[PDB]
Amino acid sequence: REYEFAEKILFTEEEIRTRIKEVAKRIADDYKGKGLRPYVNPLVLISVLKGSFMFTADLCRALCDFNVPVRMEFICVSRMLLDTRHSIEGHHVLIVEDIVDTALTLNYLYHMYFTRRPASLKTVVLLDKREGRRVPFSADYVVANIPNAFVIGYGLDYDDTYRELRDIVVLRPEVYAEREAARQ
Amino acid sequence: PREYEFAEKILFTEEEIRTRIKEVAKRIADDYKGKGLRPYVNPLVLISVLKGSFMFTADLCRALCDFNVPVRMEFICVSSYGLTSSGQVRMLLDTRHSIEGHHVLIVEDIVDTALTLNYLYHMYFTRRPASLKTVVLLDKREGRRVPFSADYVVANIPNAFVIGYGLDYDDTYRELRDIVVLRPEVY
Ligand SMILES: O=c1[nH]cnc2c1ncn2[C@@H]1O[C@H](COP(=O)(O)O)[C@@H](O)[C@H]1O
Ligand SMILES: O=c1[nH]cnc2c1ncn2[C@@H]1O[C@H](COP(=O)(O)O)[C@@H](O)[C@H]1O
Repeated sequence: REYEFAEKILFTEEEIRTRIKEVAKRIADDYKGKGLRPYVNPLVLISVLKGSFMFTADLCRALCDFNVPVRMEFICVSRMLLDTRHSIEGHHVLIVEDIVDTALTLNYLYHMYFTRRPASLKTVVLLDKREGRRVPFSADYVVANIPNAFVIGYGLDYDDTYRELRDIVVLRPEVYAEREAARQ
Repeated sequence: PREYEFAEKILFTEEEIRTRIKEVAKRIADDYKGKGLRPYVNPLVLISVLKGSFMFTADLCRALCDFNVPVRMEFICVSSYGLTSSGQVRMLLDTRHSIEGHHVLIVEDIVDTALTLNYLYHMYFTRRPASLKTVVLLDKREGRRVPFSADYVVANIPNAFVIGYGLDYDDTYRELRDIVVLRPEVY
């Protein structure tokens, strides 16, 4: 599809759907010998709002396909604004994130929950800007790698806009300037 | 169709839901053709009522994009209080922005007894939004405890305990692709 504010398309929703199916395939095998079951010992997807909402709805669906018992958790940051509802102490957790850049965020999340003692703590990210860490972090599961660029859609946003896009696209440079200043 | 041993009968498949959401999304598109909805300035604000609307929402918002409907996505989390019969729930997460002078759309998984949905509505009505409406995937008309009509309805249903595509039984089965009826031999 083509857009007005996109400098170029990155990941079409078809390619995306494909990369997700695949990763959930890897996830599925990796916890095979883990005695995961509904109710008692399911895979706890701790998803981070609001940028992984799309990723999480599609990926959790990728996992039912591989018959993977899962628990949905939603937490928010901006600061901790919404924490987990139920405990992850003695559970396998999957911190679902949208994109790792500086990693300053996921590192914080990881340890916090790491000090929460789950049976194991792993991370899936939809998009990963490997070339920009301000600090070391390695996602366990990665759908796609992207260069240091501002991308929107598939849940991803600029000022809480362009999230509902079906595709991952690049925000035209002369569009964020064009608004960032109208802002700041 | 897929198998669901824990399910006695599938109600709706992903594709049926798809067809119904898309349909609903165009209807939302004509109804707002004239309110000059625009990004940043005056989008369609989607108030997703966690945890159940998460799947509906991800899908809903895309169909709407297809119809060029600029949507602002908001997510709210709530918790029962008991203590309550008015529909009173505790706010764990509120919207990032105000809805004042805004075209707002509450997004529920299922309207049933409607106490919560009716309660949030009243909550948000008092925040002076440009307009306030609701879309619900599922609706169990009879089951009211309070009079409540939704502005959009993906599909109607009888009083079954349903599950899937967001909807849960004791935090279970929401990850499912289709909406199915939890079989009696499981409660
Ligand atoms: O290109 C981007 N598009 C959308 N959000 C981004 C982008 N880069 C960073 N972010 C947001 O920045 C948050 C923190 O990134 P990090 O802490 O540097 O890994 C992410 O969860 C994203 O929501
Ligand atoms: O048929 C159902 N299956 C699963 N959960 C349901 C069903 N009906 C209501 N719920 C849950 O209970 C909430 C209450 O809806 P209410 O009865 O209209 O207030 C819903 O949002 C769901 O989380």
